[PDB]
Amino acid sequence: MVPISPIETVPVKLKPGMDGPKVKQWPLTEEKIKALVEICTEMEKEGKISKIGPENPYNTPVFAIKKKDSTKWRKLVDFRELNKRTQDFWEVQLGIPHPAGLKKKKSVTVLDVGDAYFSVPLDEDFRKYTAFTIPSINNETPGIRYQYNVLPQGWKGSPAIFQSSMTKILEPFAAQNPDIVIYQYMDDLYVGSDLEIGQHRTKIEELRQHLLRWGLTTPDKKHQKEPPFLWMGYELHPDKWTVQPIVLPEKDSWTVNDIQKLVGKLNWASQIYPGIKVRQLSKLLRGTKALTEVIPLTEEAELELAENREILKEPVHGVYYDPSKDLIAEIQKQGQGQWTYQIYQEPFKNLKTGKYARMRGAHTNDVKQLTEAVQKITTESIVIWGKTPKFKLPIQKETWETWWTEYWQATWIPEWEFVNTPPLVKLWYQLEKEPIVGAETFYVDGAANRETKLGKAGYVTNKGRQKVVPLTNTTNQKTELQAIYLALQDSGLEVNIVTDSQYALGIIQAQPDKSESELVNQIIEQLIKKEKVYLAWVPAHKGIGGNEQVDKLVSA
Amino acid sequence: PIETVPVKLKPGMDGPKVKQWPLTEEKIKALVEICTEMEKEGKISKIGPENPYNTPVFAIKKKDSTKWRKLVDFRELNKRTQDFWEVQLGIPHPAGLKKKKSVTVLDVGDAYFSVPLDEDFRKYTAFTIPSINNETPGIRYQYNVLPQGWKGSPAIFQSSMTKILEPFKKQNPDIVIYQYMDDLYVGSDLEIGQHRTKIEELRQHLLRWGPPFLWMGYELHPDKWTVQPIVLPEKDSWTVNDIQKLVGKLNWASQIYPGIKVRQLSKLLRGTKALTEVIPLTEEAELELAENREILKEPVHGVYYDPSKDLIAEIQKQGQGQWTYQIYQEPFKNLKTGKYARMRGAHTNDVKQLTEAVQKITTESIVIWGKTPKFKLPIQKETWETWWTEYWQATWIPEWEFVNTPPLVKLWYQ
Ligand SMILES: Cc1cc(C#N)cc(C)c1Oc1nc(NC2CCN(Cc3ccc(C(N)=O)cc3)CC2)ncc1-c1ccncc1
Ligand SMILES: [Mg+2]
Repeated sequence: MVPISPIETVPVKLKPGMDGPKVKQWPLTEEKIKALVEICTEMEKEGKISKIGPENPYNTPVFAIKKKDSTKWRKLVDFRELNKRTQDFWEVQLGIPHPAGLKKKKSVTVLDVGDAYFSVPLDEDFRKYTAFTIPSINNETPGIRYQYNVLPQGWKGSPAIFQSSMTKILEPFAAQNPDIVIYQYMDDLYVGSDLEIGQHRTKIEELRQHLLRWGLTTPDKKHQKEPPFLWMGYELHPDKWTVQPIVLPEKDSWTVNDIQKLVGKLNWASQIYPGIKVRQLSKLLRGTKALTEVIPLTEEAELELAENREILKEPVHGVYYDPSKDLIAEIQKQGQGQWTYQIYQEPFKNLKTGKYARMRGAHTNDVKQLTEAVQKITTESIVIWGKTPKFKLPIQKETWETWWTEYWQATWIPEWEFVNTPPLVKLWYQLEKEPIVGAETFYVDGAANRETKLGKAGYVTNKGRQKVVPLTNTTNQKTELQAIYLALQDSGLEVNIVTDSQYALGIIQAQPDKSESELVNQIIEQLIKKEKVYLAWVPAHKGIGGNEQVDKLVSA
Repeated sequence: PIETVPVKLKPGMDGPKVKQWPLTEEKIKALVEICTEMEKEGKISKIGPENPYNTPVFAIKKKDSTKWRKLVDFRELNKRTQDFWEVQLGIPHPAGLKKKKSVTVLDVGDAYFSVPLDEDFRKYTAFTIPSINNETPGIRYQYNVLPQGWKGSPAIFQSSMTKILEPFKKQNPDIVIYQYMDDLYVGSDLEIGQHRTKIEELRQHLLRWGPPFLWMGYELHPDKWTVQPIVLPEKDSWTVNDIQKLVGKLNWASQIYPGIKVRQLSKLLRGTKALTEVIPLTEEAELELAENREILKEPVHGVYYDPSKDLIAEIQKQGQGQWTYQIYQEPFKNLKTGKYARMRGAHTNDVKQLTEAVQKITTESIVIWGKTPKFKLPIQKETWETWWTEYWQATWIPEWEFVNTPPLVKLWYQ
């Protein structure tokens, strides 16, 4: 016997205050009981479980389940109750790698660590909580009692403890073999290297020799699946990667769940398929939770869906990462608050692609959305490559400099260059910083009655021009905006506007270029038409001439 | 130091479970090198999956330095750590530190690594060195000693720090010494010549009584810290626009100062006049403007620091590298106002400038009141949280919220 090192035990506890499970065993048929006795007998000879006395007060139900072609019985210990009372663990498997961050490996070997899974002992002070009972034939003897010595399948802590134990075992081997890479998920161990295929394998048995120190048998994985490897929904090929083939279903009736599975396909596809759009599709799922509800598609969802099928005609593939090359990201505006990007190192060979949708809000503009897309790509690139890409943006350097030097918020975009790809992001209007000499001055105001929702809006100017318009079903805030709209409509190309509306100032000073409010959108359309606009604010009800005159003209 | 101090969380609270945010390759490499050394020295130890807690970590380069410093964001753990008293009921903040001619700041956090931490509390200091692209499991550690940035570190170490400072405090009774987290604030009134060496006299003390960043000194001059009262223009000719902006400013100031009057100035704005037209002031308006100007010279009344409430700091971007800020606890009762300009190394980076403003305002807040303010930042959350760690140079971190609607108030501190 070659002495083997013990795998270090992880101490486990139940949640504070909680006790172990005490669930009663279900009645079983004589057939199932015989099945469970033979299996548990084998498992005891292997050391996985052990018989216990009657003093253990905990219990978890056990079942026996039949399969399809294999005319066998398999056990099933239902640890749902124990999992609720088990402490939380550090799950080291939240984020999976992204293929676009992986480097090329000439040789890759896949070994199975299933037999090694049972060499991981369970914390001794915790085993008592895993007790289960095999009921006896005809209930005429005491049921046979068992508890686990190893990590049980279906127990909360088994994935975390198994992965951590393997990592600790593998750590010195990887550290002293910088030429290879080792990646484990579930019960597969993937070993890659840029060593030629003969020299590569020698390191593989060197890993077997290292793993046998803890007595872990590791043979090659049964039926070496030849490329591509199907991993986490991807297709990993020697020189390229892609999503597993996506097929958009053909339907005449689209329901809630069909459209929810359709965004997932398109979202998953958008990482490598350029130009995917999902807004007018995602818009049909606003406030419904009946997954059988049928919804008629807009003519814009059909146009968007048909555009997606055209992009999905032929499969697209991405390249792997080369640290010696630069990292570049290019963004395009797609319309309706939708953006798409590509990340590459050499032209026309994308590492990956993606999309960005604008956040929910009443008013917005393109420069803010572009800035948000940049920050999302920056954070994604840090995750995948540990660095920020150089950006190619459809915005002129002069446009950006005007934007950030004048905007009331601090803002920043990392190193970038203009790329002329229409439609370009522009500033559609710019308010003046000082009053315009020789331009007419419009004092605007509006007011509404909250009882009747009747209101008035209008202006008076320094040239004697005046207008008051009566309005129905309106509010104080809408009449204040209507007054500004009227002044813009009736003025020349340059105009000074004086208002007391803090609400209107808050909107206009946010510099929106588009709004969901039709009235705000009309104001924007007027501002685009002007040469110069100076917007001045004054406090209401304060003896400010022109403002006082128009305030009582509109206050009925 | 061999016997630890018992420490607990606050009632009904578990440890922090805060996600680690993405780190660049160069910061990961620096953290790996730092933590490898700290592990050999016994300050931290690897942990297993039975520890579910986490606190974010990153790396910074302090001002005028070339080596990386580990920075743990203990903000959540500090919120959940019990309030400290132990030795005494608390040391009151020295109100004389802010009036000294020179204040030097020293990084003494390395001294904390000499005191062991309660072995029951250690699990709550868990942190993760992430890997690029999640290609390896994150390296998990916990602290065995008092960690830099934890609220409990200066409190537990306070007794030891007093005994080390006592020979120097006895010699110099005019030197104010204040401790905030990992920072030692040493204020004197003598000139800069050998204030540096008297601060160097502090360095050999801790050196012989017990460092990677001890050699540096952050020099301040709080006696020359300028305030920004409310100022009205002085003009010979006032346009309609000028008077309109003045009435708006005075109407805002009337919420702060009693007896502000604008009715005489509003009478000049009688009629529908062009904004650029010059209006001669009447003497009743000239008199009203003079009385308002006098009111605005005296301080605001009923303004006191309440140590039970939070300090709020608001910041406005004024353009051309200029930033204004106000510190208060209740609206319209500012405890401190100020203005910055020419943030070095950031003429074309708004976020870098804002990040330096936040650090300078926090430093001033520590000197004046001994705690940090909660910031209202004129920036979108996603922009700030992407970039602020790239320009951070302090060893503490304040709290912040984000302003999304443009305040009308920026014009009246302009
Ligand atoms: C994340 C991940 C998933 C799987 C799967 N399932 C496998 C591995 C090894 C893996 O981990 C890494 N995988 C890469 N590269 C990938 C593997 C190699 N293929 C190309 C290829 C070549 C030749 C063949 C062939 N001979 O048939 C077949 C395919 C590219 C993707 N590189 C680095 C790591 C890594 C792991 C741990 N620490 C650091 C880095
Ligand atoms: Mg009005």
